[PDB]
Parts: sequence; C-alpha cells; structure tokens
Amino acid sequence: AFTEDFQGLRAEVETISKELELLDRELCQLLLEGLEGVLRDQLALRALEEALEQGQSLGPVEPLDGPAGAVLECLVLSSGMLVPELAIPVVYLLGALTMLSETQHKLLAEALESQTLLGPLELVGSLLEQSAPWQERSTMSLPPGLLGNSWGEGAPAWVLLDECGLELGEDTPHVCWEPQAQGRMCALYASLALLSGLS
Repeated sequence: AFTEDFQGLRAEVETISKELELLDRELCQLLLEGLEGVLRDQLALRALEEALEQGQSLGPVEPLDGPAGAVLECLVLSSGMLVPELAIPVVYLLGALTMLSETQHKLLAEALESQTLLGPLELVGSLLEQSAPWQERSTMSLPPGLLGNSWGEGAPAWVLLDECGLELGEDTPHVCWEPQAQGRMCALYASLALLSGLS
C-alpha cells in the first residue's frame, strides 16, 4: 500500500524514540532547552538544519550563535564532530518540523517550556488512530475536551490541529478528519513523540 497506518507510523517513530531513553538526562535537558529556542526562531531552525546537514558530514561541524548553536553544542564532542547517537534523532525531528508551520513550532515551544507534551501527543495520536483509513474524510467522535485539553477557537490544541488542515468545531463533531491533513498530522505526531522521548 502507498500509505501507512498509525501502527506503522508509531513503529517508525519508535525506532528513533526507543534509544532516546538511554540518552543522558543532562544532555536531554540542555538539548530540550536549545530546541525550545530553535522552535521560537525560524532562522535558527534553518541554520541548525543546514549545519547538521543530515548527519553525514565527515568533518567537524563549525559552531553557531544563538539557539541553533545551543542545540549544536549538545550534539558534538570537543572537536565539533557530531555524535550520530545524538545528531540523527535531531535530524529526524527537524525533518518532521519542515512539514509544520511556524505557528505550530511556537506552540511546540510552549509545550516544551511548560513540559506539557503528553497532552497534545495523545490527542494527535488518538486522532491518527481513530481516523483510519486516512484517505477518507470522516467526522470523528473524539471530544478533545474530555481528554483534559482546552478546546475552543484559539486554544493551543485547536490551533495545533487547525494548522494541520483538520476541520474543527466548537460542538460535536469537534474534529473532522481531512485526508489532506495526513502528512502534517503524522509529522506533528512524530515531532511530539520525539520531543517527549527527550523529556
């Protein structure tokens, strides 16, 4: 099949997330503080994406200024040589972030700062799981409010999902699945799951 299901998406993400749990906690905290600043600055988001390339630079990586440099410091040794253990997962994250809007990046920044990644991660993951098959439009039964999320026009979870192309409503049905939202909803899930794995 062309597509994957949420099970396959989850499996794919977990190949990266599984070994983030063995990463040193002090690293992940510094990395998460750096990623917060990167998610708040589109330019640093692009600067970091270029510096890492895709992790295949044979030589040392030159240090950078600002948030991009803050993240980059966490991924290199004393020489500036990237540690694939740390760089590749960040590359995967940056790849998924390319599909999201700056509005979503800053919403993810707020989630990092307040350490509230599990909420949106479950809402996005549950919508992906209950929207099968993704190529079909479908009104959905899940009310995000009954998961403990603030739900309403302008709410973080609203804007986060509205930016993916979903058709949102104040009342039932709160969410209608749109096939065009597949890629951004999947990338959104991956970005949340990778960030959460670091937390």
